[PDB]
Amino acid sequence: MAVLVIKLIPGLSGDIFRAAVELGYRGIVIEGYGAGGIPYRGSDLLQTIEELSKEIPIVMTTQAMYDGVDLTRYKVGRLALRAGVIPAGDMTKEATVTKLMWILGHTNNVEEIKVLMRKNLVGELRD
Amino acid sequence: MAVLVIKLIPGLSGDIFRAAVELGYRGIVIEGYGAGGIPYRGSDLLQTIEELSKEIPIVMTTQAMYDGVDLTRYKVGRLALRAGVIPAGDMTKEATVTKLMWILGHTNNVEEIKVLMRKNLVGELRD
Amino acid sequence: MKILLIGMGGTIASVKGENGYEASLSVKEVLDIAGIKDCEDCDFLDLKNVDSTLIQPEDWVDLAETLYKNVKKYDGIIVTHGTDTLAYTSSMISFMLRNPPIPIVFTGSMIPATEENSDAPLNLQTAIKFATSGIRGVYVAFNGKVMLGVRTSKVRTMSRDAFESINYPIIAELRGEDLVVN
Amino acid sequence: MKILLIGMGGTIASVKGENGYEASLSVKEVLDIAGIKDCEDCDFLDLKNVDSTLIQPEDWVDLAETLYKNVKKYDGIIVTHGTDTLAYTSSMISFMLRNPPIPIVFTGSMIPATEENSDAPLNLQTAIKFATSGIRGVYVAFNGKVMLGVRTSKVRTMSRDAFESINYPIIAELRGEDLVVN
Repeated sequence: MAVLVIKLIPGLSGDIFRAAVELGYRGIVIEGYGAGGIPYRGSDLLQTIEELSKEIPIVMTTQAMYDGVDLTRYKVGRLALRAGVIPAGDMTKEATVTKLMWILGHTNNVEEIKVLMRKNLVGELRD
Repeated sequence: MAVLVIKLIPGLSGDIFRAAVELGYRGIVIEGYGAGGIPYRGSDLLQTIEELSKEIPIVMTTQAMYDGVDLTRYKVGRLALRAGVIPAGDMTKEATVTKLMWILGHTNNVEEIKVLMRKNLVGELRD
Repeated sequence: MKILLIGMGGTIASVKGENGYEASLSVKEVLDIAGIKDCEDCDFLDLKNVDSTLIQPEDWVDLAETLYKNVKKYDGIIVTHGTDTLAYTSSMISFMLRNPPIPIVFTGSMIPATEENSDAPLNLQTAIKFATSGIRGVYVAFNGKVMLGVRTSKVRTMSRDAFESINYPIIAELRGEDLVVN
Repeated sequence: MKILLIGMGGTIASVKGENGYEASLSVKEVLDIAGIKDCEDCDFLDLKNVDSTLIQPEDWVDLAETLYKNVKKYDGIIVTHGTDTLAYTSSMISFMLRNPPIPIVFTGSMIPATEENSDAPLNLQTAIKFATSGIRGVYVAFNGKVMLGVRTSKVRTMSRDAFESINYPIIAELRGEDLVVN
């Protein structure tokens, strides 16, 4: 179904994520900075994600080209995980988007989607 | 003011761009494919842009890391231009986002913004 | 030795006129104009003739169905495609066709097959050599390299070296008439 | 020979405890723990001590004001910063401070200055050598390279070679004790 991919930039707020969910998007990918994470002060973005991540999968990849994400590496990462963000590991952005799309094609159970996204299906991911 | 950065993916619709404008975003960056452009068939994305690009600047950069955009190179590019899309040339994504933000800080005239975005201000762009 | 070539369009098949029209070659026309005469037993199928920027998810369904009904009938399949969304298609097809019995190779070119300096011949020869390997799966051939299709990204917008394998070794690399895998 | 160092935080200044607390060194503490003793006339200013992921546009205003009131008083300025949004900051400051009279060099490290194998010493020495050049403008030093700040991107998330100059030549590159510009 419908997926939205948003780049994380300084001061990005949660309101567009709410709009996306309201519009009927079934999944959202966030391209974060570095090894990934969400700012915990300075915006309502993290609070918004805590809420939305139980309704649709919120996936985190990186804006950088190489090495992918590791949400255990930093506090901004560990809080993103606490907030229900699904990490994209070392997947390409094309694999991340298409894999989410493919999964959404036959389940909308967020916790089910979570497991699938983290499982190496066809060689796209190191799990 | 508030800028939104959205990655172009297959089948992306215009509805989230409308929502962004309605939410009060003053600028939008689209990361397109290759040398840049908007699909002219298969979605309402192009029609939506024709409308919105006169209200806020719509900037097009690329999802690729190197070589930047050239909207004159292909039909999808030339129609994006016809639709009022502002090209980001060979700027980095960081320069593109921040430059737009900086400009928006002292004008909201779309045609004025258009000129500024296309002018090499400080070495970020080949104009 | 039996290969199917499937056309989706792209720059590789592009033909421009002075009238301002834009036309497209079929897959067979692409191979012939690219000058590949060594393609012994090759069939051709034209699925689309579009700029890849136009690709939507419904096209992946069509392509996967088409692939599914041919994987048993051929030793290898090559799909020619525009570079813009090539890595998207190769990624989605990888999830859709889990474990193909044969190599399925996506390729294209930055310069139309009709131009004298085209990268089309190199890309097609590379894809053909790899479709004859025994190595099953979904792959992308470009600029003399074969990359796992679900680990490929477009990285450059104005270069022959347009694609890379991201966080994963390149599967094979051309050196003469030889694909080397280390 | 007169240099100002401004701290914003980041991994370079990071200090972790077993209690689970995360603390931060001031700029002077960073230089000292990195072992730079050759910094003759250097002042220090701690503007922030944050993970750069937290950076918001209001921080750029603060930093620019701070820079504006120091550009005349120093021959060079170095800003230490987390790698996550380093290229954002260096880009925005480039638009905010059009034509600085001096070099303004952003840097940081992937490994905290407190670790034995840190990239902090190399990055700081590189930034210092360049802040002593006569070359005015906003730049990023990382992994022995100096790059135009408004042409820099983070490209790798788990490597010392984290940044590149995009579509633009690298300004200078370290070779021994020498910055080479060609």
